[PDB]
Amino acid sequence: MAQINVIGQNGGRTIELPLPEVNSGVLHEVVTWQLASRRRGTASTRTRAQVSKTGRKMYGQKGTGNARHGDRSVPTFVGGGVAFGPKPRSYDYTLPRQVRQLGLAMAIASRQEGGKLVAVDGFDIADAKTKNFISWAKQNGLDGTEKVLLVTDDENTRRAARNVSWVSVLPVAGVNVYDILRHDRLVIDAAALEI
Amino acid sequence: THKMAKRRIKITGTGKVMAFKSGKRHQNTGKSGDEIRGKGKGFVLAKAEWARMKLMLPR
Amino acid sequence: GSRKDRKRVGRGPGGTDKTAGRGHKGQKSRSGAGKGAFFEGGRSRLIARLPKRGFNNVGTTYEVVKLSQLQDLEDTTFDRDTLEAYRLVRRKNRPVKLLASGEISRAVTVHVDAASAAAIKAVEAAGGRVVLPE
Amino acid sequence: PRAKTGIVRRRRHKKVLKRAKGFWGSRSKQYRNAFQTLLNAATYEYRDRRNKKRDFRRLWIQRINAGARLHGMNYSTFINGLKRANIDLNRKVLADIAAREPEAFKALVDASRNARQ
Amino acid sequence: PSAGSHHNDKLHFKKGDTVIVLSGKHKGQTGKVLLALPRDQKVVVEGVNVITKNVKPSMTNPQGGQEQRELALHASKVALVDPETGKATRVRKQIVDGKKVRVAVASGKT
RNA sequence: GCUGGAGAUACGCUUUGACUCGGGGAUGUCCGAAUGGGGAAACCCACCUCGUAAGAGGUAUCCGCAAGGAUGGGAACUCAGGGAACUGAAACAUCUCAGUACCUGAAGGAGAAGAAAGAGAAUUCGAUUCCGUUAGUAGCGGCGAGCGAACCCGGAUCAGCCCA
RNA sequence: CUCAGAAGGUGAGAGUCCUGUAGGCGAACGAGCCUGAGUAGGUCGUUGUUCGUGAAACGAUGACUGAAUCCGCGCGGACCACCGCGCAAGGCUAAAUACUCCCAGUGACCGAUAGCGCAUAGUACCGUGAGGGAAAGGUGAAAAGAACCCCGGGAGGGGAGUGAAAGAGAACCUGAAACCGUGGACUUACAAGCAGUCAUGGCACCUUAUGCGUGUUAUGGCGUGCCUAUUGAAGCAUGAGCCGGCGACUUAGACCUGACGUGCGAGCUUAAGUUGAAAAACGGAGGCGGAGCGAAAGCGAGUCCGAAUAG
Ligand SMILES: [Mg+2]
Ligand SMILES: [Mg+2]
Ligand SMILES: [Mg+2]
Ligand SMILES: [Mg+2]
Ligand SMILES: [Mg+2]
Ligand SMILES: [Mg+2]
Ligand SMILES: [Mg+2]
Ligand SMILES: [Mg+2]
Ligand SMILES: [Mg+2]
Ligand SMILES: [Mg+2]
Ligand SMILES: [Mg+2]
Ligand SMILES: [Mg+2]
Ligand SMILES: [Mg+2]
Ligand SMILES: [Mg+2]
Ligand SMILES: [Mg+2]
Ligand SMILES: [Mg+2]
Ligand SMILES: [Mg+2]
Ligand SMILES: [Mg+2]
Ligand SMILES: [Mg+2]
Ligand SMILES: [Mg+2]
Ligand SMILES: [Mg+2]
Ligand SMILES: [Mg+2]
Ligand SMILES: [Mg+2]
Ligand SMILES: [Mg+2]
Ligand SMILES: [Mg+2]
Ligand SMILES: [Mg+2]
Ligand SMILES: [Mg+2]
Ligand SMILES: [Mg+2]
Ligand SMILES: [Mg+2]
Ligand SMILES: [Mg+2]
Ligand SMILES: [Mg+2]
Ligand SMILES: [Mg+2]
Ligand SMILES: [Mg+2]
Ligand SMILES: [Mg+2]
Ligand SMILES: [Mg+2]
Ligand SMILES: [Mg+2]
Ligand SMILES: [Mg+2]
Ligand SMILES: [Mg+2]
Ligand SMILES: [Mg+2]
Ligand SMILES: [Mg+2]
Ligand SMILES: [Mg+2]
Ligand SMILES: [Mg+2]
Ligand SMILES: [Mg+2]
Ligand SMILES: [Mg+2]
Ligand SMILES: [Mg+2]
Ligand SMILES: [Mg+2]
Ligand SMILES: [Mg+2]
Ligand SMILES: [Mg+2]
Ligand SMILES: [Mg+2]
Ligand SMILES: [Mg+2]
Ligand SMILES: [Mg+2]
Ligand SMILES: [Mg+2]
Ligand SMILES: [Mg+2]
Ligand SMILES: [Mg+2]
Ligand SMILES: [Mg+2]
Ligand SMILES: [Mg+2]
Ligand SMILES: [Mg+2]
Ligand SMILES: [Mg+2]
Ligand SMILES: [Mg+2]
Ligand SMILES: [Mg+2]
Ligand SMILES: [Mg+2]
Ligand SMILES: [Mg+2]
Ligand SMILES: [Mg+2]
Ligand SMILES: [Mg+2]
Ligand SMILES: [Mg+2]
Ligand SMILES: [Mg+2]
Ligand SMILES: [Mg+2]
Ligand SMILES: [Mg+2]
Ligand SMILES: [Mg+2]
Ligand SMILES: [Mg+2]
Ligand SMILES: [Mg+2]
Repeated sequence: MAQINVIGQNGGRTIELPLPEVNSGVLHEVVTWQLASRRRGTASTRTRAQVSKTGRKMYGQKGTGNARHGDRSVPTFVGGGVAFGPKPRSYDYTLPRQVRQLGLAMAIASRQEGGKLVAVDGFDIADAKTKNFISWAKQNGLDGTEKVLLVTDDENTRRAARNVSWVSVLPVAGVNVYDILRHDRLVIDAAALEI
Repeated sequence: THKMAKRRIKITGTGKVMAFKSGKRHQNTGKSGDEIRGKGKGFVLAKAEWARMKLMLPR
Repeated sequence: GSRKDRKRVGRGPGGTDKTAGRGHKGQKSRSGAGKGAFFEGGRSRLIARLPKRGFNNVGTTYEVVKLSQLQDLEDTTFDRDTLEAYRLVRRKNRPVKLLASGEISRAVTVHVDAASAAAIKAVEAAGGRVVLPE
Repeated sequence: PRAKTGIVRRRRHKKVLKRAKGFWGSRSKQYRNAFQTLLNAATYEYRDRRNKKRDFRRLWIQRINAGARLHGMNYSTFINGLKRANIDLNRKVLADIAAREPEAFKALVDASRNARQ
Repeated sequence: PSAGSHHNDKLHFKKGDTVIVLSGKHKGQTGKVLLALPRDQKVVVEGVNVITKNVKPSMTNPQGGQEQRELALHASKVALVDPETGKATRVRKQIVDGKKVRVAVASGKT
């Protein structure tokens, strides 16, 4: 709604800001899902005698003077199989798109209520060299005391990236609620496709 | 279920369950009273809680 | 701030841990355990006791178009043959029938597979027509 | 992810065990026999609490007439004449004055003696 | 069981090279390399060394007593420093002869 | 630098390029499909040919004229010949478990399947397999327990070539 | 410095010490007139698919028979007519599908009762055999792994020495509990007891700590383990020698039905898949509301039973 770019105003920024200020509830629903979906389901557990190794029968039921149990592969046995252990699950599902759209809107708007940066003509990087990135950021008020999320096209401008800290490259709007919210501030650079 | 399909236990608009009438049906009728032609549609919802999940795609 | 991100305030509770003093030792007391038989049970179930033969069939069934939808509200814009989108028929692949519900005097032209004669009464009596395929 | 029982049980157990101190033999040293006995102790604590009240009452009383009868009265008589005079609401732990302050309790006796008969 | 195989079991320096103690005791002492063991590291240099009581049982003499011997070392110390310094010298070069490669940093050869 | 884990003394070998590689070769005792014959595997006894002994080569059956091909071994996967019961139906015969388990045979890195005497009800589609869906829908059933499609549509991949 | 900030090693946590990483290059030898007859068709015995003999079509064979050639033939779920769809009795065929001995990468997977049975072992051990089948870890930064002296045959320990540490010494990280002891404090040899609890006295102590104190003890009052199973348990009814560790209400599905919450709301939402992945968009096939009544044809704010109206 209010932003001045690197090449000078792009015709102005308006877009929209889903008032009241963002929402934490709807936000956290998204990131929860986000991390949940990206979660890799994996588990090691041995069930019982099919999955463990034992076989057969044991000392026989009545009249041994000791306890009843007929096998060694059972949960109640040390070295045995396991009951109700974890199996290779999924943890994935489709968050309604309406919310996924609404999520980063809110999140972009979360950077707007605070410090927000958009850019055109960031050519000062001078190929890559990674150093002029440090300068370009420094001239733009980016200390390095904040963690920044750079999102853009023009891979050269991205090819300078990944500083000692704080610099994270996110190519051509693969932008998600998580990454932009976890960072201190965000630079969406190119306003194109941010139309 | 497949049991109540061509059978009784019809659901309605309100979701209530429709029962037919049994005695007597195709045999052992004889006697006198109207009552033969008086076995129609009927219902109770007391048992019907357990009849919904038995066949609900249709009414 | 990611760490500042809050709950939903009563989106949902945790499950039930049945291992403890205070709330455990559960299921029934006797014969409620190790289960998996259940559903409905007895001597001779009501179901079997109850008569029917009847039928199945279910041949042609029609998409209903409520008449109040056309007339009055919107423009009474002459929905024509396929309005589809912005109109209420969706799944289709089934014939469509037009039935009288709401009414006003405004002209209409409706192409449907059939319609009620008491609806088709009010279609012309407001001006306009309903046509059917050959 | 497994979560083993580690470092939880041991702390709780030791937490119990430490409650048990002058506990004789197995009572002090091994948890199971230590845990219970605290079960029963609960019964002995809660109940004895409102009981020591009962005990003491009968202790004060037991003193009072011992002193009263020394003067030719008794708890029943004394407590009454002291009651029959709205004057003395004395009541609670009157035994203190009975045992410790002999000259005092006497004047307290004759007051009860007089305002009764 | 792992053991020193973390580096690619390629050795910097060589059999005879002169070199500085990096970190450790001493630290900046020098010596010619006596023994180089690529697999296990274990640089033997003329620097820091420990008094070894030799095993009492012996075929020659009751003996024992205490030899000085050696203390072997890791890649913990430096490599072959030319430019009057303890410099760690990355670059190789095809220079001088068209055969050998001489590691230098601010400088040449080694 | 090296002289296997081996850790230990000795003899050493290596810029004439070792060692550690990456890739071809060369030797590869005896047993094992074993296959000269025998046979309680890894040992006993032979015949033929080249020959100076040392030693090398051959000697099983099965298809064929021959070249040549087949025996045997595979973790799970595929197809085929054969084919359970406990269990469920609150007992039990039809039924269910289930064409599951097991057995046997064949084969490959996949296999099976395939080029409409088809699906079907638009005078529509257009080899096969696979996924989603149709759909717990049609139906099957001591019409009990319970079993349960396909066509349309959306996808993955899409080739048809030859003989009497 | 950064096209390199992934990572592991180094006396303790390194971007710039090592190996690496981004990036770049790289081999001789390698490896990627016809048109299918003992058959279609049939009867008998049967079976497949939703097909349990049912009105049972059609496929498929075991046994008997046994056709037509294009002015032909098979199907369309008994059968007939019409109408359609298709040419059997010859074969072959990549691709999308399955699995994981084996290699790689990653992990809201394990970390020595876990994880494979095995931190290597199908070994030890058991069985004539088929077969079954273990426990398993840690000096140190480096062996610098203790020359030498003392008691002892030794084992074992006390020194010395090395080391930051030997409060690491090879029965070598931590080292809880049961269990065994040594020394001390207050106690105990006329006393009937689920082992406690309460009150007071005595002695001792003084680092959340000179009080509402900690430890112990004498005396008085009170006082029927625990769990399970039961109308009812201290029960002479079940279970348990003790302490440690292992150990039991889970997961799954486009399933059903409720509650809370959220986003869109006369609408709501995608599945498989495609594309891109340091992240997600795409994908309307389909699904759910939207009209009910009837056995069904069907009709429709109506429907159904019936000649109506009574329901
Ligand atoms: Mg016993
Ligand atoms: Mg295990
Ligand atoms: Mg109905
Ligand atoms: Mg749960
Ligand atoms: Mg509760
Ligand atoms: Mg019980
Ligand atoms: Mg009972
Ligand atoms: Mg039971
Ligand atoms: Mg069970
Ligand atoms: Mg059931
Ligand atoms: Mg863990
Ligand atoms: Mg008590
Ligand atoms: Mg009282
Ligand atoms: Mg009183
Ligand atoms: Mg070695
Ligand atoms: Mg080498
Ligand atoms: Mg042989
Ligand atoms: Mg043989
Ligand atoms: Mg041969
Ligand atoms: Mg096999
Ligand atoms: Mg049976
Ligand atoms: Mg049964
Ligand atoms: Mg049977
Ligand atoms: Mg097989
Ligand atoms: Mg073979
Ligand atoms: Mg399917
Ligand atoms: Mg398709
Ligand atoms: Mg095609
Ligand atoms: Mg590091
Ligand atoms: Mg520094
Ligand atoms: Mg033909
Ligand atoms: Mg035939
Ligand atoms: Mg037949
Ligand atoms: Mg039958
Ligand atoms: Mg047939
Ligand atoms: Mg003809
Ligand atoms: Mg026919
Ligand atoms: Mg027909
Ligand atoms: Mg293939
Ligand atoms: Mg283990
Ligand atoms: Mg252990
Ligand atoms: Mg095993
Ligand atoms: Mg074995
Ligand atoms: Mg033996
Ligand atoms: Mg070591
Ligand atoms: Mg020892
Ligand atoms: Mg000794
Ligand atoms: Mg010690
Ligand atoms: Mg220690
Ligand atoms: Mg020893
Ligand atoms: Mg350590
Ligand atoms: Mg230890
Ligand atoms: Mg003593
Ligand atoms: Mg003692
Ligand atoms: Mg005595
Ligand atoms: Mg005594
Ligand atoms: Mg006693
Ligand atoms: Mg007292
Ligand atoms: Mg003191
Ligand atoms: Mg006592
Ligand atoms: Mg219990
Ligand atoms: Mg009883
Ligand atoms: Mg009792
Ligand atoms: Mg008992
Ligand atoms: Mg009993
Ligand atoms: Mg016993
Ligand atoms: Mg399900
Ligand atoms: Mg659903
Ligand atoms: Mg499915
Ligand atoms: Mg709701
Ligand atoms: Mg809205």
